[PDB]
Amino acid sequence: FFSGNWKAYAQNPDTASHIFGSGEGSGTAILTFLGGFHPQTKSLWLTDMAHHHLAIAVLFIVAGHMYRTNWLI
Amino acid sequence: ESTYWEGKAPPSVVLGPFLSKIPSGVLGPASLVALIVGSYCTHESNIFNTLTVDTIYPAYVLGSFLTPISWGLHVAAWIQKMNKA
Amino acid sequence: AQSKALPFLKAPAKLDGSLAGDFGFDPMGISDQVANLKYVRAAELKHCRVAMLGFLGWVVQQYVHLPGEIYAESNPLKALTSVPLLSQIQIFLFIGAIELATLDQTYTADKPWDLGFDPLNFSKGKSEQQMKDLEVKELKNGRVAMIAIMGLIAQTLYTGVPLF
Amino acid sequence: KSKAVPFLPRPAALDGSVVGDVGFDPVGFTSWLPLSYLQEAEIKHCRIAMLATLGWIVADFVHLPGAVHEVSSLAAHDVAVKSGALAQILIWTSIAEAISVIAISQMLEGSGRQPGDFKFDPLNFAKDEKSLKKMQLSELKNGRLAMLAFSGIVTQAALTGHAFPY
Ligand code: CLA
Ligand SMILES: C/C(C=C=C1C(C)(C)C[C@H](O)C[C@@]1(C)O)=C/C=C/C(C)=C/C=C/C=C(C)/C=C/C=C(/C=C/[C@@]12O[C@]1(C)C[C@@H](O)CC2(C)C)CO
Ligand SMILES: CC(/C=C/C=C(C)/C=C/[C@@]12O[C@]1(C)C[C@@H](O)CC2(C)C)=C\C=C\C=C(C)\C=C\C=C(C)\C=C\[C@@]12O[C@]1(C)C[C@@H](O)CC2(C)C
Repeated sequence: FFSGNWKAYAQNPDTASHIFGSGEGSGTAILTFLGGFHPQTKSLWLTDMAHHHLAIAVLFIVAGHMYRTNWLI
Repeated sequence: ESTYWEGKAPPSVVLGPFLSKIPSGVLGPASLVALIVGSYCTHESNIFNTLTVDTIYPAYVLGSFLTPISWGLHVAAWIQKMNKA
Repeated sequence: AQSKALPFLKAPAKLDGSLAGDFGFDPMGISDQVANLKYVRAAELKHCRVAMLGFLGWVVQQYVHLPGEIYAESNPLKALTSVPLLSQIQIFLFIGAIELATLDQTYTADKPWDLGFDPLNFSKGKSEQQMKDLEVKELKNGRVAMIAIMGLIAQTLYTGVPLF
Repeated sequence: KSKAVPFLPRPAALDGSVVGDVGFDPVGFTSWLPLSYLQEAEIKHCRIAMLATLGWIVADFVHLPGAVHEVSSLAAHDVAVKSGALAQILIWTSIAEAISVIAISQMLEGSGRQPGDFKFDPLNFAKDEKSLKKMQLSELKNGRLAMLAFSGIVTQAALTGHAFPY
């Protein structure tokens, strides 16, 4: 994150044989684009939703500086 | 103050006290350059070369952000030009 | 200009003169929202006193322990879990008993931090200048302790060494 | 009309300032921004560049009170962000700059704070206004020279690998 090598958080995502709640077939990534659903739970990837909320957080924090307050801008 | 307007163009105060003082001959070419740069950055990050995890290029991203901006710069350029600036 | 702590900024309107320890330190202008400085001073002084006691307890627990085994833990954060819940609930109930009457007191009084606590009468006979000097001493020591107790907690949570 | 550029006219916003006003603003940036904000930015750049030039030069010559400090001020950045020193300097710099927002916002709004003024004269090197103006001009000239010098130092020390000559 500090080094800017943000791709490292997307390397080695959860495989297609991952059993939810277990380490079998898991990965190490935390923020990924995968799209679709988990092959086992038939639901969105947890790494997809974490990345989604991080992007939403950055966007809303940026957008929260729009209106004027005690600092002239 | 009084950003309300009814003439041909709004007063320069609507541009803020940073764009209110830019000559239109500066904003115009700057807006065109920003639009061209942003379009090229968007077409280089995507379209011409498909996006990949290993290829994000903050320059192209930050660049692409100049396209939305360009819109604002040339709007301000027109406003300055019509206000004799 | 008017801030002594930040010699370049001008202090906010409510930072002036009285309420000892006033060094013009409110860059964010938090005092501009509070109706008065009574409640924030009460909170600051409560934090100062709790932090002084916390630092003293941190050091003493580092060096001195009660005869019982349950109080033999040297790490204060580990002692937070090793000590039986009975002792901690007794401490919490004592604090809450002290806190409810002062809860009635703080939100309305002119000096919410003045709890009338002076068993040794260290303030009887002291002049106004001496009393203000004592208040300044208390506030200084409390702010330094707050910084210190937070540093001790952080270094224990980050390295496991409770001291030095 | 300008003192620095005889051809181009004198900038409209530059009439007199003890900061070294020689009327050098060919692109008219002083018309864009308030002059005070630009002066604060220039003084900040001056001080940062002076500190950085001195630090680069010294740390390449005599800087090793340990093991991790055995670098050549070109690989020093990565080594010492791994060590954790740069993190602490960044924390304190961020605190100072966050305070500086209010200082910049208290000016440009009223008050009386001159650009770049932090009331930091513990040794009282400046006594009266004349000394203050003379040393403000001296500080800004030294800071501009240090900006250019540090630019040269980094560009040369990245174009090759060497010592003080670079
Ligand atoms: C619980 C903490 C606490 C509280 C409630 C106060 C409250 C007060 N202080 Mg104070 N102070 C504190 C801690 C605190 N202080 C510490 C630790 C120091 C030492 C640096 C000081 C140093 C100080 C000075 C020098 C002065 C004051 C003054 C004041 C008064 C006016 C400012 C105000 O309204 O801010 C209210 C403050 C809060 C509501 C706290 C908000 C919490 C913020 C967001 C802190 C965020 C964390 C922080 C950035 C980092 C902490 C982590 C770690 C590094 C410590 C007010 C009674 C001024 C005074 O006497 O006026 C009468 C004055 O001149 N304080
Ligand atoms: C203990 C230690 C290290 C070590 C050791 C041992 C125990 C000693 C020995 C062992 O053998 C090894 C080891 C590792 O353990 C000590 C570390 C060194 C320290 C403690 C020195 C810190 C350096 C300070 C710097 C480099 C700060 C730079 C200043 C800036 C200012 C920025 C400004 O922009 C701001 C924000 C406002 C502007 O207006 C103007 C200015 C002021 C210019 C940054 O630009
Ligand atoms: C306890 C204290 C004061 C206690 C006073 C009390 C109870 C007085 C009570 C009374 O007067 C009243 C109220 C009313 C009177 O009628 C009755 C009595 C009863 C007489 C002040 C402490 C004040 C404590 C202070 C100021 C502490 C500062 C601590 C620092 C700087 C520590 C730094 C470090 O801990 C770090 C940060 C990291 C470590 O690794 C390294 C080091 C260096 C050890």
